[PDB]
Formats: sequence, structure tokens, C-alpha cells
Amino acid sequence: ARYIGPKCKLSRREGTDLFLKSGARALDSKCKAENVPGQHGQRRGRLSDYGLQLREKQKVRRIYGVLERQFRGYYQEASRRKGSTGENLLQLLECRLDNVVYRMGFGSTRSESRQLVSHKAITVNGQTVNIPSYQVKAGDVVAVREKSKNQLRIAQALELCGQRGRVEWVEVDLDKKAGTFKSAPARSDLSADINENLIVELYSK
Amino acid sequence: MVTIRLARGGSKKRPFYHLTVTNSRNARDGRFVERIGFFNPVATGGEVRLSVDQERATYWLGQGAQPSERVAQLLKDAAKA
Amino acid sequence: ANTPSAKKRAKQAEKRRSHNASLRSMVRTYIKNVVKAIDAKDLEKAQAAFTAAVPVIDRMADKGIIHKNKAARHKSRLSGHIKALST
RNA sequence: GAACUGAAGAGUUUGAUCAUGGCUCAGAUUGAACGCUGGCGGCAGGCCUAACACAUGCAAGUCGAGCGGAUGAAGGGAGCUUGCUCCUGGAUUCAGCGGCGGACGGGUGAGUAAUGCCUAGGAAUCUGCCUGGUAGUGGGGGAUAACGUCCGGAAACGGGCGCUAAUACCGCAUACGUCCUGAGGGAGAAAGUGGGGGAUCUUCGGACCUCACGCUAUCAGAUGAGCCUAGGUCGGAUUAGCUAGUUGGUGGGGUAAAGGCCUACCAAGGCGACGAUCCGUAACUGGUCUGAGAGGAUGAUCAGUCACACUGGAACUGAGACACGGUCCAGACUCCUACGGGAGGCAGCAGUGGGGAAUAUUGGACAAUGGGCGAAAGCCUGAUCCAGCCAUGCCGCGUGUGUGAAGAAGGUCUUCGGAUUGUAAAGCACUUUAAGUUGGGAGGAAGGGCAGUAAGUUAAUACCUUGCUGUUUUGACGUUACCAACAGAAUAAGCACCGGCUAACUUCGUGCCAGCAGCCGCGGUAAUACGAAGGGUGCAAGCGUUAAUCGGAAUUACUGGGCGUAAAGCGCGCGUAGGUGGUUCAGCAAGUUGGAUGUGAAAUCCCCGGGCUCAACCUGGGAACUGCAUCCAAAACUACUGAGCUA
Ligand SMILES: [Mg+2]
Ligand SMILES: [Mg+2]
Ligand SMILES: [Mg+2]
Ligand SMILES: [Mg+2]
Ligand SMILES: [Mg+2]
Ligand SMILES: [Mg+2]
Ligand SMILES: [Mg+2]
Ligand SMILES: [Mg+2]
Ligand SMILES: [Mg+2]
Ligand SMILES: [Mg+2]
Ligand SMILES: [Mg+2]
Ligand SMILES: [Mg+2]
Ligand SMILES: [Mg+2]
Ligand SMILES: [Mg+2]
Ligand SMILES: [Mg+2]
Ligand SMILES: [Mg+2]
Ligand SMILES: [Mg+2]
Ligand SMILES: [Mg+2]
Ligand SMILES: [Mg+2]
Ligand SMILES: [Mg+2]
Ligand SMILES: [Mg+2]
Ligand SMILES: [Mg+2]
Ligand SMILES: [Mg+2]
Ligand SMILES: [Mg+2]
Ligand SMILES: [Mg+2]
Ligand SMILES: [Mg+2]
Ligand SMILES: [Mg+2]
Ligand SMILES: [Mg+2]
Ligand SMILES: [Mg+2]
Ligand SMILES: [Mg+2]
Ligand SMILES: [Mg+2]
Ligand SMILES: [Mg+2]
Ligand SMILES: [Mg+2]
Ligand SMILES: [Mg+2]
Ligand SMILES: [Mg+2]
Ligand SMILES: [Mg+2]
Ligand SMILES: [Mg+2]
Ligand SMILES: [Mg+2]
Ligand SMILES: [Mg+2]
Ligand SMILES: [Mg+2]
Ligand SMILES: [Mg+2]
Ligand SMILES: [Mg+2]
Ligand SMILES: [Mg+2]
Ligand SMILES: [Mg+2]
Ligand SMILES: [Mg+2]
Ligand SMILES: [Mg+2]
Ligand SMILES: [Mg+2]
Ligand SMILES: [Mg+2]
Ligand SMILES: [Mg+2]
Ligand SMILES: [Mg+2]
Ligand SMILES: [Mg+2]
Ligand SMILES: [Mg+2]
Ligand SMILES: [Mg+2]
Ligand SMILES: [Mg+2]
Ligand SMILES: [Mg+2]
Repeated sequence: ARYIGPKCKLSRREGTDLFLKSGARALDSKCKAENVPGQHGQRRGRLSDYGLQLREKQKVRRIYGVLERQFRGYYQEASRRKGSTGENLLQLLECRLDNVVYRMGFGSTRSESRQLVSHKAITVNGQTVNIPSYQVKAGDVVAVREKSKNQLRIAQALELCGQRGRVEWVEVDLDKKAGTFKSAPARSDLSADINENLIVELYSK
Repeated sequence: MVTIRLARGGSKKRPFYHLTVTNSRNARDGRFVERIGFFNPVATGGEVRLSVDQERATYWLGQGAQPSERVAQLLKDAAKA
Repeated sequence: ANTPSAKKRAKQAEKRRSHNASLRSMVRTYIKNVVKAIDAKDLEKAQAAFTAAVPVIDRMADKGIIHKNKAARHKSRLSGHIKALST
């Protein structure tokens, strides 16, 4: 399904980046994002190993907005796939359609990217795809409808994402509102702070 | 007699047919002795419409096996190609 | 019965039984006469009974009342018994 | 080329410690049920208990190109008149005889511990419809149903008399194939219908030539079935002896076929601690769930085999039955009756009563794939294809989106300053997924008929067989999948938990009471454990609880444990079966090793692709199925054979 609720209470609990807003002003000066929520919030609360696994699994799930039946199916597929399942899980989870239409610069938030993809406003080769789970094969030209190219929400999201970094493996033409994926991202490409091995340790128990 | 007919695999409203050489007093998808090919009534994309094995079919006909009407039509159409 | 074809099959079956019984009795009669001819230790009447019994036995084997292997076995065994009696 | 790559521990005996040892927990799964709650779609699944009893409705018919009979149209003509009848004809329909099918498809798992199943084999058998060869389809007869007539009956109907048809039945005619008989000889069958026609005898009635179907005798091929041998198939020894048709032989009988399968004589044999007999329990397999593996549990869906059809027996019909909506006899239980006699079998599809924790509609159509019947139209099909109810399972999508500090009001706590629910709310501004409405809209559909044309068999432009051409022609699902537009954020979140194991705390109320609990355990007047509030944590159209299996459990230890004191060495010898065997030379080839060949059904598992917007799901190819059997080669070790040696 989907998650509805506060989008920074989660950040306050987790205490990390956890991209969940447009990023207009900042990440901090909205919710004092350094304390866990509720009355009992100032306590750091040193937590055991099981705490570590639960915390990072929730971190990845919340950043990528995936439910747990789907997430465990993803993990099983990654384990099936050869060659160091830890990064296979990340590579396979990255190729989701909604996260691609976000990272291609067409949406302000993951939730807004899902909003756009569900209401049948984005193409893959001209064919209507509206499942926010489609695994995009390398080569496909993800684009927005010729009808929808004049919507201003895409324009504002694009100008906001204009300054967020360059991934250096996709080839994007911005005038026509189209994307292109050449080959799957490497492990070094993604943020090398959260480790993949601790997840596979969690699911191996 | 022993006859060659169609066994209905696939899913609901998505047929698929195995060309089976079965004894006529058997179920539609019961025991058989050999399978010569298949017919796909949906095709689309890289899926092939029909394929059979010619030599085994000729052997079965040379042993006197009656093909059904639709099976006869499809086998003669394949023999055309 | 319930379906009329079942009734027709039934009545045709009693007709077929009342037919087949008489012919089975006839063949058994002929072989029995032959067997009691040999067992009585006489050759000429055994010859005559065998010659009068083979035609009906073979005609009945062909007619489909009994099976042909049975008729051939009867013929061979009775001929062997008579030939043994000949000495 | 790819077919796998995989193994976690925690709590609890003590004042504390190490070991042993049981209990409980974290995982994956169910044909599951219950409690709270509940939007949609796709694919699957759905009486596990009473093989308990059953109302009604449906689930096997078909052929007029087999046969009499009766229904006999349209008409070519006539009578009188406008209507009927009739001559000749004649398109439709079917009660009965006859030919196929009913032994398939469908259901259930009672029985069955071996006449079943699985693996490998082999010899003495049969087999309609199907295919390929070969040889023929000549001539007679006696009946009978229906049909009249009479008697009897409540009915199903029964009986007497008369007559008729055939592809119904039985003689007769011959034997390329067949059977027996030793050579010798002998024995054994046929049915004709429909479409055309050159010539001939003649009523081309018919004979004659051709084609189509059909019939007879036989060889072969498949397809299906029968029979035999070896190995494996649950627990119990608090079940140790079982068997007289029993074990073998001879003569005969019998079956399609080998056989004590049956019988009369001959002898006393046969099986068994490698578990016979007996008791309990149970369909078997491919496979399914777990596990790192070895193993452990199991046989829901789908497929192969077996058994049964209210209970117990028996045979007839046939190619095949001991016969699932066939027959006969007996029984139990419901029903009709004129009191003489009759009827029934939902373990076929819906349905009901009852049992239970618990499992659904008395729905559509032959449209498609198959089946039966016919030459062809076509009929029958609760098999099949689709619908209905059900959060039962798996997969997927929705309940929106950005900004938003006055950090708004209420609630909770407080150190009374403030914090917290919280960008959460309100406010501003955007899209229409799904559902709603309207309009477009494939694909499941092959084929069927009518006319022409060209090829082929005769002896023939005759029929017919075959190609093509042109015209016409069908859908239950179905308001299809799918597409487009429209208004409106509109319209759709719950459950468990928060002492440790295990992620998540404060206050109020009781005061060893009321209550909680998987294990340690909480509660007797500040309970993070009870009951409520706020606040959090975890899952999510679900969430928990119960019942069941494997894992963790190296806790039945082959892989992989132990026995001085934790449980565990017989009180001690001798010895049977069994297990094991110092050293040398040589042989053989059972074990052992390598290879080849046949099988290991399909599906499922694994790897690489294809299709439905992805997935679930469907599907191509490959891999695999460690198993089993038959051969070829080697000789180190074990076994077997022969000859030695002395530790
Ligand atoms: Mg879901
Ligand atoms: Mg004759
Ligand atoms: Mg005959
Ligand atoms: Mg203590
Ligand atoms: Mg201890
Ligand atoms: Mg009729
Ligand atoms: Mg069956
Ligand atoms: Mg049952
Ligand atoms: Mg027993
Ligand atoms: Mg006849
Ligand atoms: Mg055996
Ligand atoms: Mg005796
Ligand atoms: Mg003997
Ligand atoms: Mg004997
Ligand atoms: Mg025997
Ligand atoms: Mg025993
Ligand atoms: Mg069982
Ligand atoms: Mg039982
Ligand atoms: Mg069992
Ligand atoms: Mg059983
Ligand atoms: Mg597994
Ligand atoms: Mg283990
Ligand atoms: Mg069942
Ligand atoms: Mg089966
Ligand atoms: Mg039976
Ligand atoms: Mg019976
Ligand atoms: Mg009953
Ligand atoms: Mg009975
Ligand atoms: Mg018979
Ligand atoms: Mg029957
Ligand atoms: Mg019945
Ligand atoms: Mg039923
Ligand atoms: Mg009930
Ligand atoms: Mg009840
Ligand atoms: Mg059909
Ligand atoms: Mg009917
Ligand atoms: Mg559902
Ligand atoms: Mg429920
Ligand atoms: Mg904790
Ligand atoms: Mg509780
Ligand atoms: Mg208190
Ligand atoms: Mg409490
Ligand atoms: Mg174990
Ligand atoms: Mg256990
Ligand atoms: Mg021990
Ligand atoms: Mg002691
Ligand atoms: Mg001692
Ligand atoms: Mg002893
Ligand atoms: Mg001793
Ligand atoms: Mg010894
Ligand atoms: Mg030795
Ligand atoms: Mg020894
Ligand atoms: Mg070997
Ligand atoms: Mg297989
Ligand atoms: Mg050698």
C-alpha cells in the first residue's frame, strides 16, 4: 500500500537525512530534527544489535517508500541473484519506476513522484505504465506525456532538482522532458555510508 | 483408436494447446505416449503462433492415427510453410 | 432401468442368452458323446463320433459362440486320445 | 557455456561459578478455525467430521444410407365447383425390430500390509473401432416384434390365436490366407445399402461397369489389457510357532494363456528370529512442507496405478464387465396399493436434515477444446468453458500533493519557566489511480452452405475424391479486455504491543483485591508488568489467538553424543548364530573403480528467454531426477580358491 502521516516525525525518530520533503528551505529548521518524538525524546537510548538491524532496515524502507512484504520479496530476489546479494538488493531496489521518475528530476518528493506515476502521466516507450513498482530495464526512454509537458509542477520540480548532483551514468535530455538509462549503477555510486551487509545479516537470522 | 488432438493448458481466457497423441478413451489432458508441438492462440510479441515436429507426426500418421479436425487444419497449414 | 436403451440392451441380452444356451448345449453334447465313446473302449464308434463332431465344433468356433483356441484344443486332445486307443 | 553459494543464538536450578540436563522463545509453512476491523482487481482454492439418511430439478444417447409400418406435404391432372376427394407421385416426423455407444468421461478412499504400489526384467496370451497388404461378398429357408382379434389386471402389462420386413437368425455353395490331423486326408464364412453410367439379355424390374459406405477369412503394425520372477513398502515379541490342497510328481479336466487353477492317486513335505503367524493402523507413487546437508514429517490441488458403487452373493451380453444412473436372488430402511403385487438407491452437479470449530448457487451455453452416434446436416454432454458466494492463499493498487509558525486551540506531563501530540491542524495552491457517468472497442472463430474451375479411377469430360476461386454465415462470458472524456480530495484504516528475552514510558484508580501471563514472573497504599488515559513501537486490508509439522535440538549424535562421581558397564565365566582376521606367492573377478547402452511418464524444483502496463500467473529451451538394469576394461584393498611362513 502506502504510508500516510507526518513526514518529519520519522526524520526526528531516525535522526538522519531521510529525504521526505521538497527541500525548499532546509532539513533542520522545521522540526528540530535531532530528537526522537514524543515526551521521551531527549534520550539517546543506546540500542542493541537487533536495534541496529531494525533501525537501518526501517531507514532504507522509509527512504525508498516500500512495504515489507514487497521488501522481503525484493530481498529474496536479490539473494537469488548471483554476485554479493548485498549490493544486488540496492541495485534492484533502485530500478523502481517511481524512484526513477523522482531521480530523473520530474518530481519534488517521492510521494509526489508516486502521485504523478499512479495517475497515468508518465511513459516508458509511449505505453501507459502506472504501477509504482515497475522495474525499468536499461535503455528505456522514460518520458512524460506530450499532453502533460505543459504542467508547471514538473517545471518547478525540475528547477528544484537542477541543483542536487549528477549521477554520471544516465543521459537525460531536459528540453523534451525525457530520461534514459544505460547501465545499472555501481555500489560506489550510491551514498557509501549505510552498509548493505548488516541488512543481509538481519535477514539471515 | 489412438488420435492426435489438443490439450488445453494456459490460464483462464488465455488458452494454450499441446498437440498430444493420446488414446481416444482418455481425458482431455490425461495420459499420452508422445507430444509433437504446441499452438498459441494469443501470439503477440516474440511468441510463436504454432510449432510441430514433422518427423514424429509423419511416423504417427504412418502408424494410422486419426487427427482431429482443428488439428488437421493446423498441421496442413504448418506443412504449407 | 431408467434409460430406454438400457431396457433394449437387457431384452436383447435375454434373447441372446436363450439363443447361446442351446448351441453351447449342442457342442457339449457332441464332445460328451465322443468322450464317452473313447472311454467305453470302442474304436469304430469313436471314429464315427469324431467325424460327426468336428464339423459342428468348427462351425460353432467360427460362429462366435466359443473361442477358436478352445475348439482347436478339443480337437487335438480328442484326436490324441483316439490315436492312443488305436494301438 | 547457467542450472547454487550454505550452518547465529537467548531466558530459566545458585549467595555467586563451571558442567550436565529438561522446559520455553526468536523462522518457515497450513484445504485451517475464532475475536476486532474492512476499498478494489488478477490468478488459484473451497465437507478434513457421519462410505450418515435423502424431497424435487438436471447428469447417455444416436442412426431413415439397415427394416416393415404409419405421418404422408408441394404438386403433374380429373369430378362437382373455389372446397374437398381421388390417380400418380411425394418433402417432413417416429412407436417397434436392428447397428453402435452405454466397460469412456465423472465421483469417493470404505476395504487392502499385499492377487495393491514402485524399480528392473520375461513368455506361455488376447485385443472392436485405426492403418498397411492378401482373398471374397453366391444361392435358400423357417420365424417374430410392431400390427389385428380375444381373455385377464390397479398399474407396470401378461397370456391365446393370424400375418409381415431386414445389414435379425440358421442350412447350403467353395478354402490365396487359417485349424487340427505326423506324412495321408479331413475340418471350418460372407449383407447388402446409396450415387452414376457406354454396350449387351431385358420390365438398362434387374443382370453388367464404376465409386462411396458396409460385411467375411487371415498376416503385420501400433493402442489397450491379462500372466510370471527378483528387490523395496507402518508399529508391536507384554504376538514363536504357522500350514493337510498345504509342498512336489503323474493322468485327466479347465482358461485366450503358464500354474494345485480343479480333480484322483503317489510321498511328507513347505514357511519362519534375514521375524513366519497374529493384533492395531493405513490406498500407493510422482510429489508437498521443512533442513546447510544428511535427514524428519507428510500424500490438500494436478498427473499415473489400485479399489468401491445401500449391504452380501451370482452369472448373462461383448473385443473388453462380474457392470457408477444394467439383470437375478436375499437383507435393512423409506413409499404406493384395488391386498394380487409393485418402487427406490446423489461416494454424478446444485440442494436439504444432521454431525461439526468450520467449507459455497436448487446459475448460464454448446461459443471453444474433447466424447458418443451418422457419409452429411445435426442431437446429446452438471465432462468442459464461464458466471455466483467466501480477506482462504499469493500478487498488485488506492484512502491523495506542495507549501504552511501564530509553533494556532484542546489533551498529557511538568521543574510552572516550558515541553509534547506537531507541519500535525487550519490557510493558500495542484493531479484524478481506483470506484461513478458517458461514448468508442480488438481476441477467444476453426469451420459450415451455395456456384464455378483444374487435376484422378474406370472404358468413359458420367458420379464422386482432392486444390483453389467467388457469395453467405455464429459468442453464454459480454455493459469483454482495452481506449477516451467529465465533475469532484471529493469517497475508502484497523489490530497488536511498550519489565527482560524483543523495538517502543508517564500519569491517574485500586491495594496479594480486581486482574495479567510463552518462560522468568507482576499486584499487599508513588505498579514503565493490573484497568484506563495520553505518548510511542511494529504490521497493514489486514492484525492477532488457537491447533499441527520441521528447525533451533549435537535433545536418538551415519555425517554428529555419551557411561569413575550428573542417566548409563550385565555379579562373574564358558560358549551358539553373527561381527572382525598375523604374513608371502599365484589365480578369479562378487565387493571396489572408470566407460558405454536402456530406462528413470508428464507436470512440479533449478538456469536462460517470451506474454498479460509489472508481479502473481501462463509458457519455450536446457539442466537435473544421487536411483535401477546389461555389457567392456583394471587389480591396490576386502571377499573366494590353491600353495606356503612363524611374530
Ligand atoms: Mg497488499
Ligand atoms: Mg457352413
Ligand atoms: Mg467368424
Ligand atoms: Mg535468586
Ligand atoms: Mg549453568
Ligand atoms: Mg424412433
Ligand atoms: Mg476414474
Ligand atoms: Mg470425503
Ligand atoms: Mg492385518
Ligand atoms: Mg446378419
Ligand atoms: Mg515381490
Ligand atoms: Mg489329495
Ligand atoms: Mg507337472
Ligand atoms: Mg496334477
Ligand atoms: Mg498363481
Ligand atoms: Mg512381526
Ligand atoms: Mg493416510
Ligand atoms: Mg482406513
Ligand atoms: Mg502412508
Ligand atoms: Mg483405501
Ligand atoms: Mg528449500
Ligand atoms: Mg540441522
Ligand atoms: Mg479429496
Ligand atoms: Mg491420478
Ligand atoms: Mg468393480
Ligand atoms: Mg458388488
Ligand atoms: Mg447410504
Ligand atoms: Mg443391490
Ligand atoms: Mg462373450
Ligand atoms: Mg452401468
Ligand atoms: Mg446414482
Ligand atoms: Mg453433490
Ligand atoms: Mg449444515
Ligand atoms: Mg450444527
Ligand atoms: Mg465439438
Ligand atoms: Mg437429454
Ligand atoms: Mg479477495
Ligand atoms: Mg477471519
Ligand atoms: Mg527494548
Ligand atoms: Mg497484556
Ligand atoms: Mg498508583
Ligand atoms: Mg498496563
Ligand atoms: Mg535433530
Ligand atoms: Mg520443538
Ligand atoms: Mg550427553
Ligand atoms: Mg548419586
Ligand atoms: Mg564389573
Ligand atoms: Mg547374556
Ligand atoms: Mg567367550
Ligand atoms: Mg564363530
Ligand atoms: Mg589379511
Ligand atoms: Mg570370516
Ligand atoms: Mg558401476
Ligand atoms: Mg520428470
Ligand atoms: Mg584382469
